[PDB]
Amino acid sequence: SIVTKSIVNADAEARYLSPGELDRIKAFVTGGAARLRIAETLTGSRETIVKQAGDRLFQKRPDIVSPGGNAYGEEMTATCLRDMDYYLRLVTYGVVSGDVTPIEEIGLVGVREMYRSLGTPIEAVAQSVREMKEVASGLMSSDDAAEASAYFDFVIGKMS
Amino acid sequence: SIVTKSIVNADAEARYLSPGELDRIKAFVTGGAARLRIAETLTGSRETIVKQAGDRLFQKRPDIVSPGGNAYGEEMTATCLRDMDYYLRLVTYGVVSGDVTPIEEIGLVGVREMYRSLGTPIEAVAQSVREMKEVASGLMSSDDAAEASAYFDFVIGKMS
Amino acid sequence: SIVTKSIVNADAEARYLSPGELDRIKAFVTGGAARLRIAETLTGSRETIVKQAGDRLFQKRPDIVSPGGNAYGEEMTATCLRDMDYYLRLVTYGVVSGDVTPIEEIGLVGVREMYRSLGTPIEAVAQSVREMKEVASGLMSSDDAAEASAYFDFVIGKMS
Amino acid sequence: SIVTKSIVNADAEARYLSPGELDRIKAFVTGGAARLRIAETLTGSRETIVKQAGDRLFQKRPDIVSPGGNAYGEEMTATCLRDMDYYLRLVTYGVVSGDVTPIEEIGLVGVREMYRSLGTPIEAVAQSVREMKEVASGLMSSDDAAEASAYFDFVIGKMS
Amino acid sequence: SIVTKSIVNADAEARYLSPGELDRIKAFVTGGAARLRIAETLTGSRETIVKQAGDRLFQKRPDIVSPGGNAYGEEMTATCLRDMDYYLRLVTYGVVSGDVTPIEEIGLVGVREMYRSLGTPIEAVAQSVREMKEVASGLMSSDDAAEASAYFDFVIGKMS
Amino acid sequence: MQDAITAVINSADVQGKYLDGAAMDKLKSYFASGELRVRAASVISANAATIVKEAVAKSLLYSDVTRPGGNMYTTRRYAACIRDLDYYLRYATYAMLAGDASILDERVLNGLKETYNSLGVPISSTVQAIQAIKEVTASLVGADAGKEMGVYLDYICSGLS
Amino acid sequence: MQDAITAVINSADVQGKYLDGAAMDKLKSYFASGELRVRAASVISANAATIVKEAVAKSLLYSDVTRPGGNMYTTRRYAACIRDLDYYLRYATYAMLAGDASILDERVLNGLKETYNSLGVPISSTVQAIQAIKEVTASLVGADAGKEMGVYLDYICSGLS
Amino acid sequence: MQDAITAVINSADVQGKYLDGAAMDKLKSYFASGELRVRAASVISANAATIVKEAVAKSLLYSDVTRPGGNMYTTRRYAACIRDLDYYLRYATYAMLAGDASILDERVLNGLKETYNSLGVPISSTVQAIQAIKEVTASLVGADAGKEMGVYLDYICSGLS
Amino acid sequence: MQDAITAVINSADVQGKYLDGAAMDKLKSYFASGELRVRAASVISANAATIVKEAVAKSLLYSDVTRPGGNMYTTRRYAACIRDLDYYLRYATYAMLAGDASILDERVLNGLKETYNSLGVPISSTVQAIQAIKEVTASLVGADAGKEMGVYLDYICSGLS
Amino acid sequence: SAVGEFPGSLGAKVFRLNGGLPGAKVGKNTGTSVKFGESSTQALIRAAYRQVFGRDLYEGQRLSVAEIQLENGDISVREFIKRLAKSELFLKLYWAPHYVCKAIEYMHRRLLGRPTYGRQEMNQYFDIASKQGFYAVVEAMIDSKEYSDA
Amino acid sequence: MRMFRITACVPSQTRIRTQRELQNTYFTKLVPYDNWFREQQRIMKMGGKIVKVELATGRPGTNAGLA
Ligand SMILES: *[C@H](C)[C@H]1/C(=C/c2[nH]c(/C=C3N=C(/C=C4\NC(=O)C(CC)=C4C)C(C)=C\3CCC(=O)O)c(CCC(=O)O)c2C)NC(=O)[C@@H]1C
Ligand SMILES: *[C@H](C)[C@H]1/C(=C/c2[nH]c(/C=C3N=C(/C=C4\NC(=O)C(CC)=C4C)C(C)=C\3CCC(=O)O)c(CCC(=O)O)c2C)NC(=O)[C@@H]1C
Ligand SMILES: *[C@H](C)[C@H]1/C(=C/c2[nH]c(/C=C3N=C(/C=C4\NC(=O)C(CC)=C4C)C(C)=C\3CCC(=O)O)c(CCC(=O)O)c2C)NC(=O)[C@@H]1C
Ligand SMILES: *[C@H](C)[C@H]1/C(=C/c2[nH]c(/C=C3N=C(/C=C4\NC(=O)C(CC)=C4C)C(C)=C\3CCC(=O)O)c(CCC(=O)O)c2C)NC(=O)[C@@H]1C
Ligand SMILES: *[C@H](C)[C@H]1/C(=C/c2[nH]c(/C=C3N=C(/C=C4\NC(=O)C(CC)=C4C)C(C)=C\3CCC(=O)O)c(CCC(=O)O)c2C)NC(=O)[C@@H]1C
Ligand SMILES: *[C@H](C)[C@H]1/C(=C/c2[nH]c(/C=C3N=C(/C=C4\NC(=O)C(CC)=C4C)C(C)=C\3CCC(=O)O)c(CCC(=O)O)c2C)NC(=O)[C@@H]1C
Ligand SMILES: *[C@H](C)[C@H]1/C(=C/c2[nH]c(/C=C3N=C(/C=C4\NC(=O)C(CC)=C4C)C(C)=C\3CCC(=O)O)c(CCC(=O)O)c2C)NC(=O)[C@@H]1C
Ligand SMILES: *[C@H](C)[C@H]1/C(=C/c2[nH]c(/C=C3N=C(/C=C4\NC(=O)C(CC)=C4C)C(C)=C\3CCC(=O)O)c(CCC(=O)O)c2C)NC(=O)[C@@H]1C
Ligand SMILES: CC1=C(/C=C/C(C)=C/C=C/C(C)=C/C=C/C=C(C)/C=C/C=C(C)/C=C/C2=C(C)C(=O)CCC2(C)C)C(C)(C)CCC1=O
Repeated sequence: SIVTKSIVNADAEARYLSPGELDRIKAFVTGGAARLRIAETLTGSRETIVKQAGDRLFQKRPDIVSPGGNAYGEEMTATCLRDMDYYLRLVTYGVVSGDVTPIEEIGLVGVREMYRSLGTPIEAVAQSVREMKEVASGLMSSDDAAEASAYFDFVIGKMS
Repeated sequence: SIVTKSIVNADAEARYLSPGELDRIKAFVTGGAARLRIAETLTGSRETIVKQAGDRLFQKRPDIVSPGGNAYGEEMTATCLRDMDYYLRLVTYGVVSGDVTPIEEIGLVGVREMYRSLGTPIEAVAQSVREMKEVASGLMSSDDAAEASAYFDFVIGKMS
Repeated sequence: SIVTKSIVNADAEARYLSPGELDRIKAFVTGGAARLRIAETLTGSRETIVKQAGDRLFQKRPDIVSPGGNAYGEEMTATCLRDMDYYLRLVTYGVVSGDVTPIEEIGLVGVREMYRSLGTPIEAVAQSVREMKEVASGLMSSDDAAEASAYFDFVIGKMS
Repeated sequence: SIVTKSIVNADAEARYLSPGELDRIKAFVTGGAARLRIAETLTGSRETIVKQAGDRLFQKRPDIVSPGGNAYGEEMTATCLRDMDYYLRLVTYGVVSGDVTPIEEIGLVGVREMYRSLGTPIEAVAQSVREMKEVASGLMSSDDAAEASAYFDFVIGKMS
Repeated sequence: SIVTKSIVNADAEARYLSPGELDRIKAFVTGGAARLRIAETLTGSRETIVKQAGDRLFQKRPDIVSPGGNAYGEEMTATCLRDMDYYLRLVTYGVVSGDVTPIEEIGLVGVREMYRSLGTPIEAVAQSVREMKEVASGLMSSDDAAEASAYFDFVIGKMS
Repeated sequence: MQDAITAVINSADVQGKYLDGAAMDKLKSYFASGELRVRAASVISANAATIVKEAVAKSLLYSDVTRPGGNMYTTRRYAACIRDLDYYLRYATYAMLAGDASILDERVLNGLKETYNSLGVPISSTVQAIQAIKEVTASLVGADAGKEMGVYLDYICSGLS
Repeated sequence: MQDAITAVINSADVQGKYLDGAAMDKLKSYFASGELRVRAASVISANAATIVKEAVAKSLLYSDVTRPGGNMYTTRRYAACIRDLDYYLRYATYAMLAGDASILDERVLNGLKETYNSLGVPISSTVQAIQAIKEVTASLVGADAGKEMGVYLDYICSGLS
Repeated sequence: MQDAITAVINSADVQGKYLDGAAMDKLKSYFASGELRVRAASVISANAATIVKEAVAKSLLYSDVTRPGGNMYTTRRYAACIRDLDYYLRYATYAMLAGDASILDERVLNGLKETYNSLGVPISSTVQAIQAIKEVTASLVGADAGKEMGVYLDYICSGLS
Repeated sequence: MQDAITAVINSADVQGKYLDGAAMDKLKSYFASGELRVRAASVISANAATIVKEAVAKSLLYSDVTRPGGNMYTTRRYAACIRDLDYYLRYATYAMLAGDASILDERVLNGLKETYNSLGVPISSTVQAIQAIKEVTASLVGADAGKEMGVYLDYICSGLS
Repeated sequence: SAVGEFPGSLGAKVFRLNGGLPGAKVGKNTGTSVKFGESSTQALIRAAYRQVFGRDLYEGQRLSVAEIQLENGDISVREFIKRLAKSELFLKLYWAPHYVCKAIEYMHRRLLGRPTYGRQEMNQYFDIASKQGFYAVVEAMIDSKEYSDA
Repeated sequence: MRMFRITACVPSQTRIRTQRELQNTYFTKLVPYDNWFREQQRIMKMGGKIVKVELATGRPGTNAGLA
């Protein structure tokens, strides 16, 4: 989280937290209510975001569900949706924490290696993440979804 | 400034600014009005604040103005007040920038060597900065008092 | 170049060419006629081998040519086969030189980054090169096919 | 001691003691009587040397005993003279051993960081060391005054 | 030079010379007169020492001056005597400096390679140096001969 | 590196005075533009890879530059060109955020013209590639934010030129 | 390490579950207590050296530790003791800000007892020093922030013991 | 560094064409010369030190440079001179085996002139020594290989001068 | 570096001659001056910080060099300046002990002129500060040793000028 | 005096920039796609990665700017190792999660191939860590004369 | 941050190396400002000659923003 990241940087420099870091922590603490609202909406509608994002992704990149594609078959499609659900949950964790350290640790470091081993298109995964972001932004208010989409954008950029 | 620190961190990681850093920059640019108001207040009322802080510092440690001290006589006392005014200017720079980078660049790096050279007690300097912070807090608004006291305390810690 | 690799290793150890390395260079230069015959055959038969390998690759991985894929479309298929021809020419370069270094230099270093930027499936590219190797083995003698199989398998492994 | 210094240098160079080092140890073991005489004179003038040097330091720098000074109060003055006694004993050990190492390890390495916590003026303590040096030179014969003054000035330079 | 070594160590540790190092410097300067006397004796007896040691070495290893040998012929004998003179001068430099640093720098680094290039036996060179040492010790007082024996043995050991 | 705030503070400190109205107004302007700067930077970070990919598609791909005999022919050189374009975009974003090209001068325009000349990189070709990137970014972010980013993009392009 | 937010996130992740109501409640509690922690951290960072000074003065000055023959006799040993105290203050402040004690185990407590046992360092004396540090920090930081700081300092003391 | 084969491949790749008849013939020519090149390399490897020995004897010894006040006077400097001539011989052998001077350009002459100018090494004398290396190697290996060996050595001399 | 002994040894080695009368008398003179050199070096080391501390005041303190806008206003720049002054003083001490300016030419003058020029430091002001250090060096040391130290410091001034 | 010796066949393999970096000179006047020495420098960079971080890194983890600067010759292998050690990836993996002395000990073993002789080295790097930080500890270990000699 | 581009020639003094040493014999590197002093000290102690030094990054006399 932001607390851990600031602590790590401060200890790497061998110093207490600077006024900038402390002000960032206090601002995050003050704004945590909106973050919890975002997490509540995402968790409550998570089946809806996953369903609609999977539909849009399959429509936009049908070769994924075509024969020879990675997501071919009912089981492969289910695993596709499962990975989408993991990424939505990680997005929620990052939104709550105010920093994308948990997302990076859980589902971004080595993701290239894992998906290369599994035979999955990382760009297709990023497209799925983008679809989830669009659905969630439609589900939330303008500014709220506006600053919720930052973590979706981080995941998309890190995967693609 | 804070934006400069975020840029250098992002460059070190070879990545774009994190969403948290972007939010921090946004909040800082929004609060630039209040920070600029605090800077205007301190710039307008620096002389009274510096004089009051110097008088309190001297009455607490009259050894410096006392014979044999580092700042003996009217000329040396004027130099002492000049130093305190310099550091008040540095604190205004820090509050307007939102970050301690200008403070470190101008008057904290090598300052221990420089005051060892001059013989001045750096702990006395820190106490003087404490008195300046208290006088400023009394002079200006309470809400902006915390923001000013953040950089005042940073100066205290670095000086000590 | 086998001679260039031997020179590089000898310079790295700061020594003259070993008797064994000189013997290997001698044997390679003696067999250069047979080695270059394979390159002549590949250059002559480039078109049929490339086209047949592309058709077999599309049979094995129809998703890439399907809509939404990298190779979908006449122009995309044309450029995919163009890259096929590039890799065949690089394999001919490698078989001529006796070393995989020209292959790794022109068409192998940074290939991951290039195809990630283009969206191309590196796995599909490796499968296509495998099909090219099989076709070349069919069109050549068992010994010559085995000899070229070293370069083809090197390209395959570096692809994936 | 001189023996330990020579042995450490020889060990670091991975060699036996030099003929010059052996001759230095020979001269030291011959002059051990004179150095013991010097140390005994210092130990005799212990309670007088420190007292006089402290008196001269107080008359040179009234701020130390003035209000706001580091050593304000009889307890602080007594502890200052205790540090005086400690440095005199260190100088005794150093002149006896023919090496500054017993002085430095007990009371020189990190002395600035040890006395920064206490807020005592480092240059003030160096001035006190100087004054003890003149008192010892006055109460000491000519040549051995120079012999002890070498070590006293070494301590003065390293601490000041 | 002990002065050179002490200054190099002082620079490397980034501080002024220790009192023990200064003591070593002054003792070396004191012994410089005896060192200069030894060097003067050696430079006065250079001709006789060179001739006698060369004749003894020729008798010990007449093959070196025998036909087909490196030293055979008037020119080769003259160059062999020139090398003897060079090494005696280097020994004089060492005795003056109090250290084998000038000898090592001038004529004792890469000597094995240089004599392998010229075909000269390093065994013969070492034996010649030993003969020069014996002649010089016979021509010089035992204590001074013992002092010069350090440089002579250092040269001999580095030869072998 | 100097941003707007650091530049203002340095200008004040070199003369040695406090903050006056002259730097007061420019600090006001920077605080006004900060919202647009942050939004444009967010958009750029979101679509960084797509921007460079489509700029390469519409500016260099299927041309002599990527053709055999062109500087962008080999796979290694193609990857290096893509990496350079990504660096240009990222440092342009940093300059847009900071309101200054001093960062571009300090971390981009140092040993770049000479390096490209020594390596034979087509300066003009890089120029049109950067112009295509600027056009794509402006279309993606907006007219005012796009123009502000394109100012630093043009500055870096000219400095390399 | 891990803060309270990191702990909640890790528990939810290891169970493979989204943030439920209880996790939201704990996050709300941490957010409620966050301003307090920031204030305490700012105070201690401002007064880092002083608190160490009075901790030593109330605990270790003019005692057998500082006498000749103690572990804190020599100037170098006093510097080492001061460095230990500054580590403990810094990491207790870090734990206070993070709301978690994982950092102390990760950095300090993971080998510190074996370190002092190899060194000969008096753990009873260091426990007394940190216990005095408790009240010295509490005086400047308040009552409830003082309670939190005392919690982390008791953590350090128990790890030492 | 590019040998003859690498030069042919690079020439083909610049136009992006398969190996034409001209490249075929050049590769065959290099294969024909390969036996002579390998024999010369083996002989020079066997007699590397000796060749340097007669070269230094013929060129440098009993000169002002070898006498005191010359650059080659010190034992260390003489060893350095021998090592430099060994480098020249070995890298000329490398150039002979590769059929190209690319290795000599990239490694031997990258900063040789600058370092000689800095260290005060006599360029004229070192050129003369390399020339003497050329005659001795030509004598040892015969005129046929000696011609190309001298070609490479003269390339080194021209680059150094 | 080079001491007096090493300097005379190298000068004799240049011609290849033995230690003649001039070499012997120079060595004897250095041996005679050795004790004075040692005492002066010890005196300098005893209070070397004091020399620079007072010299900056005598030359540069309360001047346009330390004034805001000058190249010494910041604490960083002033600490760098005093670092240079202290290193120059200790190097002059080392040169006085060695009896030769070769250590000066090898450990300070190599590059400082262009370093200071690139950094914008004023050569006039730095030389003035060195001179001011020199007078108090002479006052604290004596007459002969002070003269020698002034000779070395003036060599440093010439190198920086 | 044998610190610079290399362990031929008895110790681990040693990697050096013995060969000229590609593009170091303008002798290769553009083109030259088969400029042979670049796999050597790529192997050197990957071996420095394997040294500082005992394993290979993942795709997003490599320091592209430092890699390209080292390849171009702007910085030496020492500065490349310095930047890899000061990289926040090393901070997160090997510095932060560990007891401070354990971290410094592993860092010393990693950046000099040598366990610390003992408390003198440990005290030096420990004071460095307490005073300045991770960056200065890495800087001190990189700039120690033993590192320069080895 | 401020960077120094330095070209220097450092010779070997103790051993006759038989591996290619020109690259570290004569070279130019980009050393940081905060490391320039110690790098210069190392080169001088090793005995090298500082052929050239330039401030590749930044500008002289930067009171703030030198990062
Ligand atoms: C076919 C097996 C796969 C495939 C091909 C594909 N490639 C491109 C575009 C390019 N391919 C290259 C590659 C190279 N250029 C070289 O010089 C070499 C080394 C000698 C290689 C390997 C390049 C540079 C391009 C850029 C365009 C250009 O050629 O100028 C495309 C176009 C994709 C698009 O959308 O534009 C395609 C489709 N695609 C697959 O799915 C196969 C696995
Ligand atoms: C005599 C005891 C031994 C011997 C001598 C010998 N030397 C040479 C030739 C050379 N010797 C040197 C050595 C040095 N030159 C220097 O300046 C110094 C630095 C201190 C040294 C040690 C050199 C450089 C040469 C080359 C010629 C020249 O001096 O310019 C020879 C002749 C070899 C030949 O074949 O020409 C001989 C015979 N030989 C022995 O066997 C004795 C052990
Ligand atoms: C792409 C738009 C054009 C192009 C690029 C190209 N660049 C290189 C190699 C390098 N480019 C740089 C540049 C930078 N490094 C940095 O750190 C920065 C930002 C801070 C920049 C701008 C460097 C240093 C190199 C390294 C040299 C190397 O090649 O290793 C290449 C590769 C050239 C080669 O032969 O390897 C290429 C191809 N090429 C084009 O055709 C485009 C117009
Ligand atoms: C006197 C010249 C200066 C001075 C002295 C002063 N010192 C203290 C307190 C302490 N001094 C020491 C120092 C040492 N203890 C050792 O064992 C060694 C080596 C043998 C040294 C150098 C210590 C450890 C203390 C702490 C108290 C204790 O040891 O029990 C004080 C009082 C500080 C306070 O606030 O208690 C004073 C006044 N004061 C001056 O002004 C002189 C320059
Ligand atoms: C002071 C409050 C008490 C005290 C402490 C003391 N410690 C040492 C020496 C060391 N302490 C440490 C500490 C740590 N190592 C770690 O890894 C961590 C953080 C993760 C810590 C806190 C270490 C490493 C040392 C050794 C230092 C060295 O090797 O020089 C000393 C001095 C020991 C000595 O002989 O110098 C002291 C005095 N001792 C007391 O009595 C106080 C109660
Ligand atoms: C001998 C023919 C001439 C001569 C030699 C000489 N050389 C040096 C010093 C160096 N020589 C080199 C050259 C190279 N190093 C390499 O790695 C390569 C490329 C593969 C070459 C060509 C270098 C770099 C040096 C610097 C020192 C070092 O070797 O590390 C010296 C002086 C050595 C010293 O330290 O003083 C000498 C004497 N001198 C002559 O007069 C001949 C003409
Ligand atoms: C007063 C609160 C304390 C005090 C002050 C004091 N200072 C000096 C001398 C100097 N102070 C400075 C100031 C700065 N240098 C910097 O780099 C910065 C920021 C850029 C600042 C603020 C400088 C440059 C000097 C040098 C002298 C000069 O200004 O010309 C003295 C003079 C001491 C003497 O003359 O010997 C004094 C007295 N002294 C105290 O005791 C107070 C605690
Ligand atoms: C002080 C007397 C004057 C002055 C100095 C000044 N110097 C710098 C920066 C550097 N100075 C050095 C010095 C040395 N390098 C060496 O090798 C030696 C001998 C050991 C010396 C003395 C170096 C290396 C630097 C570079 C930076 C660093 O810290 O190493 C500055 C900094 C300027 C800036 O803006 O950064 C200054 C100010 N300036 C004056 O006005 C005085 C007259
Ligand atoms: C698309 C796609 C794929 C899927 C590919 C698919 C769907 C592959 C499936 C291919 C299928 C359906 C293969 C079935 C072959 C049946 C055989 C050989 C039986 C022969 C019977 C015999 C010899 C018996 C004869 C007989 C004899 C002799 C008797 O004695 C008695 C009678 C009897 C008749 C029994 C992949 C999985 C490759 C990848 C993913 C992906 O997307």
